[PDB]
Amino acid sequence: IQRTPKIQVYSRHPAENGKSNFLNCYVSGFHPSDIEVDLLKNGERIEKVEHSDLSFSKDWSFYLLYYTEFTPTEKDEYACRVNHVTLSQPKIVKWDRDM
Amino acid sequence: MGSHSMRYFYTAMSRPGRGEPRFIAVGYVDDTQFVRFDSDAASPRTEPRAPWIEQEGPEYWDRETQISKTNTQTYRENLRIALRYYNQSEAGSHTWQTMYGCDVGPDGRLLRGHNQYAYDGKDYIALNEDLSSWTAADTAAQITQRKWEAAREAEQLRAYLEGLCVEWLRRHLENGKETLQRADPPKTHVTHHPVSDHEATLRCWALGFYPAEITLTWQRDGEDQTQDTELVETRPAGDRTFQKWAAVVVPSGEEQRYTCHVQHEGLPKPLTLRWEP
Amino acid sequence: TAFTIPSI
Repeated sequence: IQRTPKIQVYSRHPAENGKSNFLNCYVSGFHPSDIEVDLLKNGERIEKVEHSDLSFSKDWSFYLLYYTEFTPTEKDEYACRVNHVTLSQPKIVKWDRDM
Repeated sequence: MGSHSMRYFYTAMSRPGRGEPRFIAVGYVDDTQFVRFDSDAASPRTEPRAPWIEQEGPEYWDRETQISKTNTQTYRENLRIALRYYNQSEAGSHTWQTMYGCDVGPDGRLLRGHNQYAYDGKDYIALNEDLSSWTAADTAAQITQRKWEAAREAEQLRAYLEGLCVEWLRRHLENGKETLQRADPPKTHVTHHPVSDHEATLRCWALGFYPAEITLTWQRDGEDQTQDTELVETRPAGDRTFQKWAAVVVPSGEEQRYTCHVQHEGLPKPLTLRWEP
Repeated sequence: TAFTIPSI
């Protein structure tokens, strides 16, 4: 009946500093489809954030992609905030240019 | 090069207290989305998500929007019926999923048919391979199994699967030959990530490939480091392409003892790359 | 292409 989401936070293109890019959050493998995903720059949510359409896998588990334009710097902290019904409290994954 | 499939995925979900049920429909040809319907928008209509589909007149769009607009009406009943069938109140949020479609050979002929349902992530019913019988998952799906046997639905469906599904799939494949029947290899590389004074993380990248099918592995001195490799779920870049990395934790100096092995249908022969300092 | 589909 219920599934807890997986989260990956990455960039569309190999991040170079100062060069514009796209920050991705791939929530997957969760059920039901009601989920909440926020893209954060220094703890504040990024204004223009968009998602995919709602699709699901063969095992019925939904997946969604959230993405936003972003310029990676060396002092800025980018992170993804997922809050689903299956979570004790909202989970926070940080972007890491090496992952 | 011609094992291709058209796939529709439906998703209906109730929202008690706050809202009418939502219907969301997506359509794929292989790993390439080309449509999208959403009943929760400004006069819902189905919309193109690919380039070769915008060439279709408002004939397609109109027919395809109404199909969804009726499928919406259908899935609002399916939610209210499954309430009866499962002895459930108008209180909980429950969920229908459906996958129909057709695989097709390189000759363009039907190869496999699909139709299957799931209430709340549990399989509910699934048309079998023969496109003539069913597979109910519980006694409540059996109510539906005999409704549909007594109604020759497995006929109406086989028709669409053997007829319209396969014909339109060939249309789609043709109108977007370069976009659908093309496999672009990855852009692979190895990065180095010292996690200690002592040891380091060798990470192997696969970027911008299509389709999503890929096989990365780590090999130390020509052996399967299967239990000791970190693999991430193949992910979308946001641009028809996908990524995926494999990463392993090695000593220091022993780095050239490792190799990353990429297999992809866009590659002539499999890859073998190590860390180039 | 989409499809019109049964009740239950």
